[PDB]
Amino acid sequence: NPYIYLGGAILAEVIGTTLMKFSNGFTRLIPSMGTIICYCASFWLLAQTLAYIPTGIAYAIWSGVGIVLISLLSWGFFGQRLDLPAIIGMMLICAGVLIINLL
Amino acid sequence: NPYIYLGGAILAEVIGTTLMKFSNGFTRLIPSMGTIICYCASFWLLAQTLAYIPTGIAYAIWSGVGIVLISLLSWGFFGQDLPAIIGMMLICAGVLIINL
Amino acid sequence: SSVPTKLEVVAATPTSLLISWDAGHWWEWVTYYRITYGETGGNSPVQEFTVPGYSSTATISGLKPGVDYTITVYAPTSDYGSPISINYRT
Amino acid sequence: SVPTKLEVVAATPTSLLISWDAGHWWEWVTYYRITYGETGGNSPVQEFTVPGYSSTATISGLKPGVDYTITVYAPTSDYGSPISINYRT
Ligand SMILES: Cc1nccc2c1[nH]c1ccccc12
Repeated sequence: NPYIYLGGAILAEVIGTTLMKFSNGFTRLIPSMGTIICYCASFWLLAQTLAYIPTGIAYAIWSGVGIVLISLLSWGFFGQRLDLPAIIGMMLICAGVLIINLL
Repeated sequence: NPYIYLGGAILAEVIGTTLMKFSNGFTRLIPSMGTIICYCASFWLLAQTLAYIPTGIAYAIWSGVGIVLISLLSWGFFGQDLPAIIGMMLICAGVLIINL
Repeated sequence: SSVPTKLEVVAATPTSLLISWDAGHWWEWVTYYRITYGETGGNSPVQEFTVPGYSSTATISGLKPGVDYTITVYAPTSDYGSPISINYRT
Repeated sequence: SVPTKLEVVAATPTSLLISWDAGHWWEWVTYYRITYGETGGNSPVQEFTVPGYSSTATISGLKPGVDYTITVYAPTSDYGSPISINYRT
């Protein structure tokens, strides 16, 4: 049950981040209000995980599934804007994040 | 150009969360008004740096540089499981090969 | 296919004007409209004030009776469309 | 700790201007709440709030001659007990 509040906390920020791509610099009403609602709900559900589960575990799970979801919700909604050297660079950034939190 | 205000927004978020720890439940006025400003600026700096950098690309760089700057500021002048700075340099390595 | 649209003067008064518009649907709906009103002759600057983007009406007060004014309603950016400007004599 | 030193500056039969030492530069709270009511207890009390930067507050609409009990509460009680005083218009 508490290992699910994080799954709702990541996804809520996932939606709020991709809706921010639609907010048009927070100048468009409905996408501007959407990111605020989703970020507020993710905070409140994360505020329920910071009791049972610790910090790095609940955060590395976020950063892992988040980077794997908001990046997949980047081609399905427009495709591509720009690409540069390696996607493996993202893989080793995550590997770099994982060896200071867990380790 | 997408990196200056991406890193500048990472500083704003880091200062925002570290200052949230200083103030209580948004009760201490001067630090609470500060936290409000930097997360408002971060929301406006991340939204403006997202139209250029792909969504998933700016995700890792922020999370990496953030905890890089968080752990750097932690040992900086506050307190001090540290395997080594090998993890900081590993974040640095990947941020480089996605950079320009 | 631009916004806003249909700028009309609802209520009138020697010292105030009540205007409105039919902006558009939800996919357009912006966060703030800025509205400018001034004299038609053009011997002065132009007054300006903003209003949230969920309201389609605006009340203007402090006008002089008998003078013809020009009222214009803008958008946050020029991407939504060319602004609409009208005239009215109090 | 905060608030501290609650006293009445000006006094009119139907009003009381109170003040306090909120604190020092950075230890300001966001708001204080003020409770003024009859010193007896035949009816409930009246209450209002004041922003944290302000160090004064006026209390209007009082009856002449009656003794009142004025209490100022911090946002919480984790930084000191609320200071309460008495005054007779
Ligand atoms: C840009 C970015 N990357 C990773 C995590 C976050 C983020 N912005 C946030 C705002 C509130 C809570 C978490 C994040």
